[PDB]
Amino acid sequence: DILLTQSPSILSVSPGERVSFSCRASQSIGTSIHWYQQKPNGSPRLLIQYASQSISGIPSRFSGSGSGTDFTLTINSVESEDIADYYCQHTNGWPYTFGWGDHAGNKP
Amino acid sequence: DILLTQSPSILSVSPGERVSFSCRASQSIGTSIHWYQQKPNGSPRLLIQYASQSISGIPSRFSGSGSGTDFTLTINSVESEDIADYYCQHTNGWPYTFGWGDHAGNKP
Amino acid sequence: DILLTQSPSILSVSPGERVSFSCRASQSIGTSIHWYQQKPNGSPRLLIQYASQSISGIPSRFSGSGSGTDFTLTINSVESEDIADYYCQHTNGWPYTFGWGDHAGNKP
Amino acid sequence: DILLTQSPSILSVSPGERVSFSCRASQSIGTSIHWYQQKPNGSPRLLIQYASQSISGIPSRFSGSGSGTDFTLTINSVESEDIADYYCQHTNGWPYTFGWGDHAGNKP
Amino acid sequence: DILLTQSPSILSVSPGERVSFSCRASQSIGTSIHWYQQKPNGSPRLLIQYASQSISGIPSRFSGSGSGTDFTLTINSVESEDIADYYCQHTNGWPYTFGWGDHAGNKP
Amino acid sequence: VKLVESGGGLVKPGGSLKLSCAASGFAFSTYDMSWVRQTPEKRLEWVATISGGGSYTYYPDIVKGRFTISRDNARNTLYLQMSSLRSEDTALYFCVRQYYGSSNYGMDYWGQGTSVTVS
Amino acid sequence: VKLVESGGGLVKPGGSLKLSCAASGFAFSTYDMSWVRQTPEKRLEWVATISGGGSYTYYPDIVKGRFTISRDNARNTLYLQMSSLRSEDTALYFCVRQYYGSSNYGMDYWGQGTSVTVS
Amino acid sequence: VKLVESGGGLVKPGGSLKLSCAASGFAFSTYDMSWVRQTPEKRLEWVATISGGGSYTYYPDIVKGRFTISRDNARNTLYLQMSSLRSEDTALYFCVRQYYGSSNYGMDYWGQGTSVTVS
Amino acid sequence: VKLVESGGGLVKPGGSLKLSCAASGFAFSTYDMSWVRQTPEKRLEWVATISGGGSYTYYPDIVKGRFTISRDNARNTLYLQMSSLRSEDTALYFCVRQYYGSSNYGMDYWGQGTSVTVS
Amino acid sequence: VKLVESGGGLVKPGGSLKLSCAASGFAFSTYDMSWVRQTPEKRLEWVATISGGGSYTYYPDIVKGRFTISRDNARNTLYLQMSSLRSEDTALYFCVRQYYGSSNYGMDYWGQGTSVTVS
Amino acid sequence: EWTGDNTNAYYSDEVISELHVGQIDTSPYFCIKTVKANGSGTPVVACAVSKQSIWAPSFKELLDQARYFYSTGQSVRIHVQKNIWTYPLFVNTFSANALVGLSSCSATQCFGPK
Amino acid sequence: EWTGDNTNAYYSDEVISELHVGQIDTSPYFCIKTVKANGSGTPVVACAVSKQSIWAPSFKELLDQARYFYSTGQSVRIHVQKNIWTYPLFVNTFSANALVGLSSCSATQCFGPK
Amino acid sequence: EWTGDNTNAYYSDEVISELHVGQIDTSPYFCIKTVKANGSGTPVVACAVSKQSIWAPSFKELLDQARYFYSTGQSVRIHVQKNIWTYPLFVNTFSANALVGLSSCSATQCFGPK
Amino acid sequence: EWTGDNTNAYYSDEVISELHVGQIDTSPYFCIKTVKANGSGTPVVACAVSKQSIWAPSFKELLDQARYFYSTGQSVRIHVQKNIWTYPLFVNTFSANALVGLSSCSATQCFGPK
Amino acid sequence: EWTGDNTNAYYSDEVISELHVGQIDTSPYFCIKTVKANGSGTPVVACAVSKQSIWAPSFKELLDQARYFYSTGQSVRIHVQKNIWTYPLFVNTFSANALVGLSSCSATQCFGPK
Repeated sequence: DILLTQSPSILSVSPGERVSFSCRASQSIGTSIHWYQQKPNGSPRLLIQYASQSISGIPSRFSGSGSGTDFTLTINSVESEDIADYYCQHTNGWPYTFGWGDHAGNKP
Repeated sequence: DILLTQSPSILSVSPGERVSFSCRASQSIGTSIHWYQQKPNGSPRLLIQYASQSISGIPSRFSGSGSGTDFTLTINSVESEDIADYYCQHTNGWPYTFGWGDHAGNKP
Repeated sequence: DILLTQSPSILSVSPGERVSFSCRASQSIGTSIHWYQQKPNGSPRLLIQYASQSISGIPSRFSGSGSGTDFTLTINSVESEDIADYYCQHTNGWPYTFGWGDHAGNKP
Repeated sequence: DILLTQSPSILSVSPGERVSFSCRASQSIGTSIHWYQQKPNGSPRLLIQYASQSISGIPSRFSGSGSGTDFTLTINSVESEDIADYYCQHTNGWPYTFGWGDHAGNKP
Repeated sequence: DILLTQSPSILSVSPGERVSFSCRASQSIGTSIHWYQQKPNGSPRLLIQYASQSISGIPSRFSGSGSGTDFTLTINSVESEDIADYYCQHTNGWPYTFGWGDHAGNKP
Repeated sequence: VKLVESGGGLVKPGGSLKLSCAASGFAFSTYDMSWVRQTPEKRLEWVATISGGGSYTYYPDIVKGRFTISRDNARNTLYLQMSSLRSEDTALYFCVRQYYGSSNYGMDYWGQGTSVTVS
Repeated sequence: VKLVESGGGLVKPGGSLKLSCAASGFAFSTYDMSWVRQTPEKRLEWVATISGGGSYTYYPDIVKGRFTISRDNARNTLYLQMSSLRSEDTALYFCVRQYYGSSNYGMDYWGQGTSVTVS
Repeated sequence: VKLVESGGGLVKPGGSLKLSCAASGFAFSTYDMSWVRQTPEKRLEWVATISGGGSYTYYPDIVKGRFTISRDNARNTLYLQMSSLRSEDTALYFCVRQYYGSSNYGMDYWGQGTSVTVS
Repeated sequence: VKLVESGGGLVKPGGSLKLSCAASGFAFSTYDMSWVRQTPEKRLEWVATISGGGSYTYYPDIVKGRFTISRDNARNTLYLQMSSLRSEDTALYFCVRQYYGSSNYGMDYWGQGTSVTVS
Repeated sequence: VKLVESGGGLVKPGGSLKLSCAASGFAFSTYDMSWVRQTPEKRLEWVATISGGGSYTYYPDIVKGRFTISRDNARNTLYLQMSSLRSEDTALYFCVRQYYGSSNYGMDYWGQGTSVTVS
Repeated sequence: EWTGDNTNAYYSDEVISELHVGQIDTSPYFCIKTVKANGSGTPVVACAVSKQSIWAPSFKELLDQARYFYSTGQSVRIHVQKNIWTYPLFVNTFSANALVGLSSCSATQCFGPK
Repeated sequence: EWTGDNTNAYYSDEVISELHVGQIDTSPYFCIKTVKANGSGTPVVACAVSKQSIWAPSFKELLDQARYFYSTGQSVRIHVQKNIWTYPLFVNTFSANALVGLSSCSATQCFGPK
Repeated sequence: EWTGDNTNAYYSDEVISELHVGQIDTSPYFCIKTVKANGSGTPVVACAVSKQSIWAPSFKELLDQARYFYSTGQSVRIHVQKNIWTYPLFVNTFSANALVGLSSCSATQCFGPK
Repeated sequence: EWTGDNTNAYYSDEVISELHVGQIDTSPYFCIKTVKANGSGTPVVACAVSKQSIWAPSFKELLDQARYFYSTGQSVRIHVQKNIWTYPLFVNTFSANALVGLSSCSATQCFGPK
Repeated sequence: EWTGDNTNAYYSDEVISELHVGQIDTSPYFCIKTVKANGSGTPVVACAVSKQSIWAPSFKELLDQARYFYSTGQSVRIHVQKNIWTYPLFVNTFSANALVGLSSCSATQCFGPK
């Protein structure tokens, strides 16, 4: 199957600055990678589909990208309400291997 | 509007004889005048529509007629069960002015 | 209307022998006569349609016949469970005059 | 957005005389301005659509008009039952800005 | 009708070895024979249709065969959970005569 | 059962009745029903045929205008409103379907039948 | 019964009421229905009329704005809402069926008649 | 469970019963069902079957007249009505569906098994 | 009534609510509804227009992302779920179906109006 | 809520459970659903993708043969049936729809998640 | 009620010439207009509303047939029931009749009631 | 219950010649009339009323087919079940039969039961 | 609401030239585009959504008619109710009108309201 | 189940030659019969019942297509599932197969599963 | 969701060349295959399955339109949404797209979104 390398595992970033995760895949997928967001003690929520297509009802701050074996989510301007776990999925084929999950730490 | 004159107001007739009401309209109606039968302490029921066409389920003794400004109902053979009020309908236009209503009195 | 004469009114027959009723009509019926079977203290059931067409689901011993003004039912092999009343019906015109009804008696 | 100036804010008019409000727009709206009527302690009711088209079920004395940046509702003959607030509305763009709302004061 | 001879009646086989039953029919059946599996104190379950077509949802170990008047089921590698009765069935014509049923015995 | 009747145990000579005769599990919109009465002499008589929708009703010569049936499809009911009951008319009053749903054919299967009596 | 006409027994001169006239066994979406009043002098008068869905409504000259006839399909009601009841308008208030649905033919079977009174 | 097979117990040699076999989770209008008997010697037999609608019905040679299978769609039942039960016929009496809904294929999703006894 | 508004009492400055507009007598699948906000100064404000199915929503500049709307067809509700409320937003909060189910025409039927308060 | 999952407490290492995941917000005939597990180390795994009607089903190589999943479009459930629970498999077990009825795409709103434990 | 009763007038040798489709009172409708084959005679307009009267269930079975005879151009017999529609302006524009059947016509005789 | 039973008579090598659509007893119906291809033989009429008989479910699947064979003009086989309809005047005008199938035909043999 | 009221505009002698079928807001729709017969005049685009407005029940009865006038090529009169659709990009692409009628047209006069 | 599996046999380059419509077991049905384009090969018959088997929901979507290929006369590929119908004398006249698809065919290749 | 969004790819000036009808997962489906008008370009297969996706309600309104453009032979624009069907061996035969529109157009820009 395909494995997920969500490096790094923590992003301590001051509020009001761009962040960039990295779900570096193992096998060349193409562009079939999604991104979720699970706040502590809650159910996750889809953010970006196919690593480029966003979803309505979501603030346009989340702007994904990536193609091939290097994919990343780019929150242009972070806020104190974005402290949550950011996973990633591989819907290329069975099985659907999720990602590790990173934190968006904001320290005053 | 259009007024309907149902003259006379009483018909004292021995049972077993043809009766004939009279419903002379003011304006020419053509053939859109209907008849009902409301027994004392009851709800009326259609007898003849368009002054010529009867209704199924009705005993064939009722036979309406008339055209222009002179319309009549001709019960060919009365019985002791036909003691009821006979009204006039009018449907040439709004409003639908009813008639006066006559009685079929049977005296022995 | 049409009158149906079901003669005779009793058939004392030993078990294991062919019986033959006779629903002799008055007016020419053609082939529109049915047959029923009402056991004592029970509701009847259709046996033969149009005096020739049997019905699926019944024991195939009941074999009707007849055409014109002479119709008959022919149970080829009777049993002790055939003690019931056998009626005939009409469907030409109104009303649907039934038949008299015969009894198949089996005496040991 | 587009602001709607409903000048004046009070119309003291004796019963039996024509009144005229003024929902003078800011930007050229064209003809997409409507009118309502909210009696004190109640829910409003649509009166005129597109400043020209009335609505069935309403007395035809309410005769709206206006085009461009000057619109006016014209009650030709007022009554003692028309003491209510008359708002105006927008439907050309987002959001739908309402109006001030005037009173029809009748003083004996 | 058609009779099914499921010979033998018991198969004492050590786990991890191929087994083979036999539905040696009397009449030529072609390939219209199925196979079932009823564990003790339970309802059976269809395994192989038409003696060749397997069914999704079952493990791929069961591999039937046979054509003409000699049909057999070939479990490639038995297990300790396959101790059940393996029946047989016909679908040529009514009645659908079943089979005898064999037992797969595993003795340590 | 598919055919259950209800109504009528005793009625003075001139009263009225109402029989329900509700069906259970067939296309009651089709299958024009009818009514068939017995007689204490074990003779059957025809009463008050009906059509599919209900706009066509037929009655025998003996009972014309005195009885009036009414079908209540979408509720599976075959109301029969009796009126002006004479000393006669004390019978079983079964219910019948029609084979393939046609009055020109035989009767499919009959109900249980109530018991009407005139004191 | 197919017609109930429930509601309205007594109202002071100026109140309001709502008369139901619920239907049972016909296509209520079709069959333009209406209301017809009696009088204490036993002279029938027309009251209102509603079309199939309700987009078309007619009233006589005596009544304009006081009465408002509605129609609630999927429940088979009429709901005549009165207003500004004068000293008159004490009647039976039947509701009709307008045989064949059309309003140009007549009245099919009427209701039982409520009893409105103003005093 | 999709199959309940409710009904059936101990009966004298000659009584009668009815076995429901109510279905839950498939298109019962299609999927012609059947009945299967498992004698106490653990040898399955065959009993009546029913077609799609119910117009067609087949029985084995041993059973002709004793048993009769029905079908009541819109309620998803089978109602095998037994009659004239001999000393035999004391078994499990599963009710079973069909593969793709055809009697020509194997049997799919057997029931749970009732218990009829004649003594 | 066609419009029953339920929900909304007193809420601390930051709480939440969930309104309702259970409708009765029109095609709720069509007729994209909306919400209208009152003000203690008697001025109307627009909030949270819905579309036909619910795939399209529109909000004013004052309230964007702070409110949310939904539709449950076959249940006929609107369910305005309000997030953290500021010192403002104390009004009647009617909900109205548009004319002909469009949105460029106007507002036909206004509800009764709840009462939301923040203190 | 549109997604509520009932069932799943503590089960000995070898027992069985049956989660529900009743959904009442969207069209359930479409929208092939699935199951996704949590893990005490806050990792997610996919176990139970379903197809549209239920003829097609997929599992991961880690959990295959033990888990079987169903679909009752008439009741809008999923009914994942666990079996042979090892010492692992203590998670939240959400259930999701694939945002179009297409497993090749992402996932719409997730459930609340039960709590399965084996000890 | 049956189509060819004694209360429903008919017109023979009619040729459908126009067809209008629309909606009135939250229910679709359609109206035809037939001029005689030999050019003589006055046109006969007859509408049909989806769900308004006792002639509702015969809507789709007629719309597909009234549209067939339009495409070909063959003589047809048409049955109507006078004075059904009571709409304010709908009666004045097309007609107040009601289409209740389209019997096909041969050279001499027409297949249908009369 | 089947089209080609032993109680349903059939007619071979018939060309549909007319078609009438209408309504009776609050249910749409349609009747055809087929004269033999070679001109000989007597025409046979066969109606089909929806939601009336046991042949109701096969109404729409037949009307679309009885109308296809009309437009083309090819020989067809027709199966009927005699003496179904019991309506007073409807039987006397068209017929009392019941359409239960339209088997297509070829030069020598026809595809269908017999 | 009737089709040919005073608030619904109509265009005469139109010839349907295009047709687009799709789906928006979980409901199928279709849009047409009619250029005048004599080549002059601007096109008139008018869509129709399955279940969005008060013109829902007349969807299928119209789509089958808009396809007829498309296949033949005859002059038709078209009725529209302006400014119905409120979708963001759907209004800018086709139009904001709403198809409410497809009246056939003869040489001089057209059969339908006006 | 899918149409073009390994258990459903198919026949390529076949021309639909007949079509029968009727009713069996309170459910409409239809049976076709296709002879190969080049005249060779035995005919293949395949019915389809509306409310009997697991192939019920694909009835109307196929009847409209099996009737299309009939009117034109073009080569088609036909997929069938053998031994489905268990009716006593129905499987002896037409066949015991089950129509599960009508893939169109080009000159060399046919668009569809295999 | 609208047909011509920014996420649904389209193909202009395409002639429908094949059509397959069948059933999968207890739901009828249909797949087309369009080669460009001028012979160049690669075919674009695009299926449509009923009661499967959000594009289910637009099934019947499209199947009747895919047959029209097939019978005539006119160039059309086709809108698709890539990577919908997740069936194991179904996406390998036809395609993994999903038909969401069929815009007609002769010479100029096609009547529809882009």
